Amino acid sequence: PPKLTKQMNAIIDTVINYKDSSGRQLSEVFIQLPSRKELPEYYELIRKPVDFKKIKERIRNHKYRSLGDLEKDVMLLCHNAQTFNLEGSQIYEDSIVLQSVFKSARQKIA
Ligand SMILES: O=c1nc2n(c3cccc(Cl)c13)-c1ccc(C3CCNCC3)cc1C21CCCCC1
Ligand SMILES: [Zn+2]
Repeated sequence: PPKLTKQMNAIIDTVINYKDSSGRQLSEVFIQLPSRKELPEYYELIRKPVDFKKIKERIRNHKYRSLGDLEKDVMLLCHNAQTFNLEGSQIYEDSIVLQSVFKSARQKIA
């Protein structure tokens, strides 16, 4: 894979595999979007749904032209998670943590 592809894969893998001190993987509920039939209220509130599988697909198929493009989609995922999930809830807070994990990973790798 090209250099930029390896960098994005390492950045997103750091975010995906991030665990809290108890070993809980924060990204697990964000890997795959709920189906429209299982959670229609998700699609009523979220205009541009995205999950970590979609982000990995966009890295794999070279859809991000820069690290900034990758960041925009990770920030969109976190923004969608904060929009849908209750403020103060574990999922809402986990998406704030993952924004910071992404930013530190982007700086560490590139
Ligand atoms: O904002 C999100 N929000 C969550 N999910 C997301 C998936 C991908 C990206 C994002 Cl950013 C989210 C998501 C997915 C599946 C379920 C379930 C998995 C079990 N069977 C039914 C669908 C749930 C969820 C929640 C919403 C409901 C509360 C838990 C987290
Ligand atoms: Zn390729």
